[PDB]
This record gives sequence, C-alpha cells and structure tokens, in this order.
Amino acid sequence: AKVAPEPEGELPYVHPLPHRSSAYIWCGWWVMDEIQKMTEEGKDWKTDDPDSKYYLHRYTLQKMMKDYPEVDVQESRNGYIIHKTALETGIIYTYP
Amino acid sequence: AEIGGDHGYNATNIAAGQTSGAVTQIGPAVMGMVRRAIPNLIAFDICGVQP
Amino acid sequence: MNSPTGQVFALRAVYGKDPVAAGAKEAFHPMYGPDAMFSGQGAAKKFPALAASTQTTVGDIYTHFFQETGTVYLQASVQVTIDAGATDAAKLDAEIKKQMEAGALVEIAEGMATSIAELQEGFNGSTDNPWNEMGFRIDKQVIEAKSRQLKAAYSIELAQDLRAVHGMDADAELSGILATEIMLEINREVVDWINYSAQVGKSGMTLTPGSKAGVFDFQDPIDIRGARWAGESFKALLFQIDKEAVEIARQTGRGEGNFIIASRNVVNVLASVDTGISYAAQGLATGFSTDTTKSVFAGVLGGKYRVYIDQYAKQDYFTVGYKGPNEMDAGIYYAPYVALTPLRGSDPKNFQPVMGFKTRYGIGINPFAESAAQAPASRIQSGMPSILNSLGKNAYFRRVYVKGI
Amino acid sequence: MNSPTGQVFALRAVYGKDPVAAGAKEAFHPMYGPDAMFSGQGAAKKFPALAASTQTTVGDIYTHFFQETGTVYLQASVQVTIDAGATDAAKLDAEIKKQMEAGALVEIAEGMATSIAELQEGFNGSTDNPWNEMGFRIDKQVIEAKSRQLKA
Amino acid sequence: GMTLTPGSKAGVFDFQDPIDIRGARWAGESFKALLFQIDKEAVEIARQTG
Amino acid sequence: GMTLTPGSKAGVFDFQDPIDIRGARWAGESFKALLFQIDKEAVEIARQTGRGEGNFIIASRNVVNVLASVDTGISYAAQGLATGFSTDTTKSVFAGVLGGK
Amino acid sequence: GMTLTPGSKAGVFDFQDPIDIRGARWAGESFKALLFQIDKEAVEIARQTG
Repeated sequence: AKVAPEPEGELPYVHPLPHRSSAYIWCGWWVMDEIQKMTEEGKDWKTDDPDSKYYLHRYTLQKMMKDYPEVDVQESRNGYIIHKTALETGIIYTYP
Repeated sequence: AEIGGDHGYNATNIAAGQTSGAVTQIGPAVMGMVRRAIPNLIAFDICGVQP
Repeated sequence: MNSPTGQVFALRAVYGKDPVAAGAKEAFHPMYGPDAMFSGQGAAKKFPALAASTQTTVGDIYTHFFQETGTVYLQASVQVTIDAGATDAAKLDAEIKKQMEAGALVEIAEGMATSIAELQEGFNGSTDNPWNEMGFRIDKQVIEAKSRQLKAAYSIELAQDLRAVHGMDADAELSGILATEIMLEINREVVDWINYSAQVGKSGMTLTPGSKAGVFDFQDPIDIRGARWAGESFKALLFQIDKEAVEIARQTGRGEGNFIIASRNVVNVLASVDTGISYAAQGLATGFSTDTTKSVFAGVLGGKYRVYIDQYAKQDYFTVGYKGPNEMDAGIYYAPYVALTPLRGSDPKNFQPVMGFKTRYGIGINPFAESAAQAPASRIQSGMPSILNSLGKNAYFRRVYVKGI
Repeated sequence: MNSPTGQVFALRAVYGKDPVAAGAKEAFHPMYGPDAMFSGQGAAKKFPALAASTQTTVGDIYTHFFQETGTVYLQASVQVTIDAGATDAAKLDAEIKKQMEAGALVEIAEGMATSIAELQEGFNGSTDNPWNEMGFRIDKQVIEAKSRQLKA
Repeated sequence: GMTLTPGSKAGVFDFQDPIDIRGARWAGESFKALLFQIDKEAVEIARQTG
Repeated sequence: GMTLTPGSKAGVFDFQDPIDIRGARWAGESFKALLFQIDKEAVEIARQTGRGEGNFIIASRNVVNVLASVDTGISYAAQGLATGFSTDTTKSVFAGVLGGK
Repeated sequence: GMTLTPGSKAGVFDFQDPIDIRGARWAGESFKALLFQIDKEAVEIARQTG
C-alpha cells in the first residue's frame, strides 16, 4: 500500500535480464533469514522497519520486483534462485 | 629500627638509590639496552638499476 | 632480579642535530616511515604543511603526519580544499586519506640538485644551507619491586585435633595454602596486566569496516565473512587472530604475535576447527588441552602461537601478544627478587602459633611499549605499569571480545 | 563401607580471619577468581565496593564480586555512573560487565609497597595495618544405608 | 548460563533451530553441531568442579 | 578499463560486493576471487606494456595476510592460519612467491 | 513411536518432506537420510525384541 522511504543511494546492483523479463542479484543468507524473520509476527518486508540494520538489500528487492515480473534472487545457505512470486511470501524453504 | 625503608617509587629516587630507610642503595642494577630495530628494505628487484 | 630496582636503557635515533628537543622525530620506527625527503630536497626547501581548509595549488608538495604510518609528502594532482569540518586531527587524517585515495594528493620523495648539494654550509660563499644531520638519544626506564604477604594464625588445639582425627599436619597445609594463594595471586596480577595494558583489538587497521569496533561476533555475517555452518565460521576467527598478530608485528616492530590468552569458550572453538589451511571442518576437541585442570597451557595453534586458558575470564576474549626469544624483547617483565620467604612465630600471651609468608617481586613494562611516541619524557621514566603509560597503550598485546559462541 | 551410615569431610580454604563466618569466601574456588589484591594492595587499603549509583573516578579502584567468575578489582579510566536502577545482584553484575567491556572500567591487580609491607601489623610503632589472613573450615556430610529385599 | 548460545532454548537441543546447530545444513553438519555442543558441556563441567 | 567487471566499483576491489567476488559464499572462496583479480590485472599489464605479464606485487600487510590464508593453487575452497608467506615486516619485507609466478 | 521425528508422516519416509531428509540437498545427501532412518529402525528392533 505504502512506499518504502528512500534510503539515500548506493543501491546494490541488480542485473537486468530482458531474456525473460527477469533480474539477478546476490542477497545472502542474512537477508533471506532476516526477511524470514520479518514475515513471522504479521510484519512486512517490502516497506516496514526503515531503520533496519539490513534495510538496503530489502528496499532494492522491493523495487526490483516492480521493475521485473520474475526476479531471480539467490541466497547463500543453498544458493537457490527464488522467483518473484516465490519471493512474495518470504518463507523460502523450511523453518520457523 | 633499621626499617631499611624503600624508595618512593619515584623514577629519580629509584635511580638515585634514595630510600626512606637507613641504608642508601648503590644503583638500580642493569638489565641491558633496548635499541630500535632497523627496518628491512625492499631492494630493487622491482625496478631497474642501470648504474 | 639480583637486587631490587632494576633498570633498562633505550637508544633512539632522531634527526635534526638535536637528539633531545621538543618534537624531534625518531628515525627508525616500526610504524612511522622515514622522512624520505629529509636528506633529499627537504635539506633544500621547507614544504608547507597540510592543514584543514588548505586550498591546494597544482604541483606543490605538502608534508603531512598521520597518527599512524608516519611522515608523508603529497603532491597535488587537482586543486581541492581540505574541508575544515575535519578540524580534529583524526578527522584530518580521514580527510587526507580520502583525498589520497581519490588521487588528489599522491606521495613523493626526491633528492636535491647538484648545484644546491655541492654548496652545503657556505662553500663558495653561500649561506643558510646546513646539512640535515642526525643523532641518538639514549634514555632509561627503571623498575622497582613491590611486596606481597599473608598470615595464617591457627591454634595448637586445632593442630592436635586435626592430626588426631584426619592426620593432616595442620601447619604445613596452612603454609601450603598460604604459599599457594600468594603464588596464585601473583600469577593473576601478571595476567591482568596483560589484559589491562592490552590495546583494543579489532580496531583501526584490524577493523573490518562493517564490524562493531573491538568485538568479534559469530552472528554478524560481516565478521564471519558470510560463512554458514560451524565448519566455516570458525576459520573466520582464525583469520581474525591472524589480523591481530600481524598488526602486532606492525606496531611492535619486533615480530608477529606469538602467544594467545583466551577463555575456555574461544580455546574450545579453536580446538574444534581444522586450524591449518583446509576446506571446512568441525568436531571434537583433539588438538588442545581444553580443560583447565591438567594444565592451563592448552597447546600450540598451528605452530605459531602458544595458547593459554584464562580459567577466570570474566566474559569472553582472546588476547594476542608477542614474546621474543630474548628476555628483554618481552613487553612485560615479571622480575622476581625474593621468592616466598616463610616465617613462623607464636603469640606470647597465649602460645598459639602464627604462620606467614612474604615475597618481593615487582613488575615493569618494556620501553617502546607505546610504539607511537618518538621520544619519552624526562629521560628517566617509571618502568612500572600505570594508567598514564600502559592502559590501552602497550602495543605488544591486543584484546578482542568474542560473542555468540 | 564396613559400617552403616558413613560420613565425609569437606575442607574449604577460606580467607578472612574467621573460617566460620557469614560472607566468607573460599580461596581456591573453581568458579571464583582469586582475590588478586588480597595479599597485595588490599592489605594496605580497602577498595570501595562498586554498587549502584556510584560515581566512578578516573584512576581510582573499586571492588566487586560477580555471582559467577568471582571477585574482581576495577580501575576506572572514565568518570561514569553505574546506572543506579540496578537493584538485584544479577542486574548489577550485568551492568558492571557492560562497563568493563566499554573500557571505562578495567580489571587490575597490584603489589604492595615495601615501605608499607615492612611495617605490617604494628612494626616500628605503627598501627592499624593488620595482615590479611586465611584458614580452613572443614564441614561434615553424612548418609545412611537404605535397604532392599525380595522373596521367592 | 555459559553453555547457552544467546538465542537458544536453555536446556533443550533442537535440531530444527539454526542457532543450536550454528546454521548447519543437511545431516552431515548438524550432527557435528551436536558434537560441538557436547564439547561445550564438558568444558563447563571442567569449569564448575575444578 | 578492460579489467573492470561491468558491475564493479571501478578502481577498488570490494570483498563485500558480490559482483567483484563472483558470487562467492563464505571466506574460502571470496578470497579466491581476489587471486582472480590479481591475474586479470597482470594480464592487462601484459597487454599495455607489450613486454609480458606483471610478476611482482607490492602489497600492504592485510593483502599479503589474506593471500597467505588460502590455497593459492586451483584447489577447491580452503582457508586457515596464514602459513605460506612471511607477513612480518620485522623479518623481511619480501613476503614470498605467490603461486610460483 | 520411538522412530518418529515429531514432524514426519508416521510410517512413511518421504523424500519430499524436509523433516524426513534432514534438510538435505541433491541426491548425494538426501539418500543418507534413508540410511539414518534404517539405522533407527534397526535400533528399535533391538529395543523391542531384546
């Protein structure tokens, strides 16, 4: 509903992939765990917690899914490329 | 009472042999001399010479 | 010590005709590089200093002195202004380093022209061109011994009851206890100094820019460099140890860190990771004595550091320190003079016995310990540790707290 | 056991002039560090107990006893307050730990001057400088032999 | 106490909790995490008894 | 120039930027990415000079330390206490021979 | 019973259930889960038969 406030610049690089209207960026396990922490108390990962210790990778992903309909974001725990609607929920594979 | 005493722990009084007691010391022994280590060069296998 | 109050001299080479002068710069220095134009063109012209909001002409050479890394001469590649918002000296250093990385200022060293060189000190009727002489200083630090003592004060009735019921001598044991505690206490003092005089690790050059400035945490991905699972996380601690030891080598100017004092948790982490260069591994503790009962010395870490267990550690830490082969190249001197002198007596009013012990050891610091001071003051200094000269200044030790084990 | 109802004895090395007393500490306690300045400066002066609401003084030394890891003596290098809101022991120990990590309160231990320890406990007409002492306590623990039986 | 990694459940080792297994994956590394936890407990036993 | 990766920082090799470390996870591989960067720099030397690949590195203590803590050969992911090189500026400035090259 | 991981399917070992395969990845690690499961069944036979 709302817009995540803009945290200055230095946005992590998102690789354009017009081959399938997709995009690739390496986030890491800390973000994929943090966002997994985000969607467990009813909270939001698209725009909530603007003063986060790891807000930057969260803010870019939100714009990236708007720019690209089938984003391809890869973690490091297993290195899987979860897609845009696979990134929609915030629950990746397992765990509470 | 030959409470021999002790220095004031003041650097000068430790060096001087000054003590608060009846016996005045000779000198603050010696333990050797600590020199600054000489640094090592990089030589010139990285650049020409051409004397 | 063979007599109390040991002393130790220290020779420093400093340049400028004046071995003893306010602000003379030490020639050879573990941290501070040489004034590479001191003997060269600096013996011909004096270069304007770099200061806050100093507008830069192009082509001129300006001196500077970072708090670390010593003198440096920077030529200017683009005219800039130094942003006097960095008024503080450390902020001035940050600004100048930023400019240097940007390429605006780049260091240079040069010699002097022959037409200038051949005339030095008024040959051919010139004047005001003296040579850039050097000299040496020699100062000394002195170390006086303190004392430490205890009493037992038992009663003969206790001795008879103890020898009768349990067979314990009831005197030797007390003496034992006494001596034990005293020696134990002495040991603790030494260790505390090592922690007390330790520099703050994980900070300055050892500081990963994303870390917490002095504490290594196993939950921060910046510290563990993105490792997952224990088999890879612990090797990050190994790398942290390496960084601290290397920085010791830099500041000390004698050698890399060669011993480590750490709590049970850190030592057990070390003993359960494949210390050598390998892929990833973690398991039972085999390489080290992790229990503080057989011994405190737990082992040798990779053949480089001797690892000791501080069984009384308050929270969690490791401290990397250097101790050279020579006895003087030490950092801290524990110099016993009289060892555990015993004394016995009794109270004349009731014949009941008293047992006691006393020793005199004293303890001193290595000169050059601060490793950021070209020349000491008063030339006769107190070698005994204090707050003015040891608290977080002795470069021979670096301390880091470990959280998340 | 060749007799029922056995007993064991425990020897505790306790310092503090009175082996059977409230608050006495065990000298070689595995959890608790030695009183590092008990035989050193602590026999020449008494260090203030570091409790809530104290205002630290640069260079001064305080004492404390954590519920775990035992005694400690802390030289303060920065004038700080200790968060008087702490009441119970656990809260105070955690606050002192925070201050210690902050570097404004560093553990220390020092020897005692010879010009003092030479006059200890009333030598040369001195006074009010007693030695520090230590003894042992020895207490008793007993058990009884219960039984157990069956029939065919 | 000393044997707790700050985010754990204080007395129970849960193979589904990443903090307990140090973030390990599959069974090859989780079991080694159990081994390390056992080592931690033995260390604390050494500490408290002396 | 031609040593740049398109997404890199253009003059500074950052260990925290996934573009530069070629997507490496953990430390035993993010270090190998640094070796790859060294090789690219040397090859560009060979291009620009016309005399051959660069054969020496003048590096600060930390760079040498990270060099000495990885398997420099082509041998999976590995990391540990620095042993292959001399990081003591006290013993000798000359760190050693990296990769025999 | 004793052979049950509290999250499994109670009588079927499923290669698709992450509780069963101990969070394994690819076929190298996912089968070793069946290995461990067979070990547990053997142990339980030891317990029940004696």
